[PDB]
Amino acid sequence: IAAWYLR
Amino acid sequence: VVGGDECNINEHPFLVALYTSASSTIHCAGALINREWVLTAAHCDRRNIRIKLGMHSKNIRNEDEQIRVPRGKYFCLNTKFPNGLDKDIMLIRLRRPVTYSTHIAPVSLPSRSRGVGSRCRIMGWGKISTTTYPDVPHCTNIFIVKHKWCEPLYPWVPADSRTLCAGILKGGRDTCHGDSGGPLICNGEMHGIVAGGSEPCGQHLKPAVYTKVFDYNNWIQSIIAGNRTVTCPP
Ligand SMILES: *[C@@H]1O[C@H](CO)[C@@H](O[C@@H]2O[C@H](CO)[C@@H](O[C@@H]3O[C@H](CO)[C@@H](O)[C@H](O)[C@@H]3O)[C@H](O)[C@H]2NC(C)=O)[C@H](O)[C@H]1NC(C)=O
Ligand SMILES: OC[C@H]1O[C@@H](O)[C@H](O)[C@@H](O)[C@@H]1O
Ligand SMILES: OC[C@H]1O[C@H](O)[C@H](O)[C@@H](O)[C@@H]1O
Ligand SMILES: [Zn+2]
Ligand SMILES: [Zn+2]
Ligand SMILES: [Zn+2]
Repeated sequence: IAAWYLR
Repeated sequence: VVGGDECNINEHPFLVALYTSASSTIHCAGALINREWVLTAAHCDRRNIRIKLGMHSKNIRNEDEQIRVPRGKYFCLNTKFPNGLDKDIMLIRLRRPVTYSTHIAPVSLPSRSRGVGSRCRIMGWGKISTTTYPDVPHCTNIFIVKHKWCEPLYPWVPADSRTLCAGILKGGRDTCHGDSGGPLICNGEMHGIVAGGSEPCGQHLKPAVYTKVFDYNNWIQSIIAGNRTVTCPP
């Protein structure tokens, strides 16, 4: 999971 | 939420804000699904989580605004990823139930599956621009779109993922940082839980990912019922 994905 | 406007103060009674005892920053949202249960995303969990119910403005309190802490937290037992974020969902049992009131009311789980083309509403206290977090929740409408739009953007979200791909293909409207855990409302029901999306938010052809609630309907109802061995859909 990319670091910029989770909101 | 980017590309939207302030939500109507009375249209989101099921919307809850998650923060912690250490900060007033709202890091996620959630949805009240009955008097003592909140549905949100697993990655919104914090060791000292605090939940505000019946709130609109972060600074101006509603007469019936309430604060609660968990008495229990529940996650999917069976997940593909060790951190369980392939099934980004969690149930929080409130230490004390709330009384339904003007600004506090439950939202219904999905009565049937909704797919491509359905118009839905997103809402949260997440970023409203690359530089600003709001004090009041913002709302806008988006559409569930073909999962294919999401697959290439998020390799970790397979075509077999129990998720909904949603947004505005044109760009401009999308959830954003701090909106995770909140509800994707379609036809008055909570069909999704905000999970994640692209960076920056609101780009052309970059819809976001929402956990598909309908699939977890039995798991959710069994946990609430008191079952503690039930498992999430495979
Ligand atoms: C919590 O929820 C789980 C899952 O719904 C409950 O376990 C499940 O219970 C059913 C009914 O007892 C099991 O099905 C039964 O299987 C037998 C054959 O093994 C069959 O003869 C019966 O007609 C029925 O189909 C099901 O396999 C079982 N699931 C598993 C893997 O455990 C559990 O009982 C609930 N806990 C509570 C509230 O007691
Ligand atoms: O932002 C959510 C909440 O954070 C708390 O730390 C503040 O004291 C509250 O006034 C606020 O509603
Ligand atoms: O206010 C909630 C409603 O917002 C918009 O009208 C959506 O299109 C609809 O699906 C949703 O139920
Ligand atoms: Zn605004
Ligand atoms: Zn009101
Ligand atoms: Zn961003």
